[PDB]
Amino acid sequence: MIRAVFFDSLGTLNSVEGAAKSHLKIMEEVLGDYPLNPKTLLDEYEKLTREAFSNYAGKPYRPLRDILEEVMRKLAEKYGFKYPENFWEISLRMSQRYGELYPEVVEVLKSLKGKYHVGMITDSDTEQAMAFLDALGIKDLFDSITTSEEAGFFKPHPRIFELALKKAGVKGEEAVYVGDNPVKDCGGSKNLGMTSILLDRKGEKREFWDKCDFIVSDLREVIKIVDELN
Ligand SMILES: [Ca+2]
Repeated sequence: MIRAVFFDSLGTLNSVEGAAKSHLKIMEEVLGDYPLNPKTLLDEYEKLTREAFSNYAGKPYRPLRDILEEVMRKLAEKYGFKYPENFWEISLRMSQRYGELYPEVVEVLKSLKGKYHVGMITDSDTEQAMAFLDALGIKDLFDSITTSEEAGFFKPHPRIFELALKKAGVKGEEAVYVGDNPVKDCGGSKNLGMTSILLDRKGEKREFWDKCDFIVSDLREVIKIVDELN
């Protein structure tokens, strides 16, 4: 039977509008009066980080802090503004203020607690994952929190999923993983025998729906799927 439900963090529990608002505010404080459009800086930042996240997929862990600092250091020299030494601190403060849970997150996490093991599996650094959970107020709704820093590898490396299963004491066959990246999340969890659920809220990933066991537009559907399986 399904005895554990694991969730991805960024893009699965926090709202896209809140993330965009937060990140724009980040670049606004990094720039200040500098004659650079903060929206343009953000777009270029997201460009470079998307390439970096792709290059490290499934590979040994490197601190995300270093990866993101590296990107911002390149951007500061390209455009001529002063590198923000407190970029990590600015990013946390803006995410804490403007970050936002999807409306159903607490309901779903509440409904699953007690009945199942509720865990998180994220590529973020451990201190970053805890700040994410603390800022949004959902830290105590998880029985386990597993990060790439602990496992030593980024998704979809099987080690990060294996560690989360070990923490829960359940077999991959007894676990579900919910995420929004078809290859990193659904593909990775499948290698451990886990049941994969893709979260496609805006229906933008039809091309990848064959890679996943289930596709949902709302986390409240996860409850139906687990019951349907047991
Ligand atoms: Ca994600």
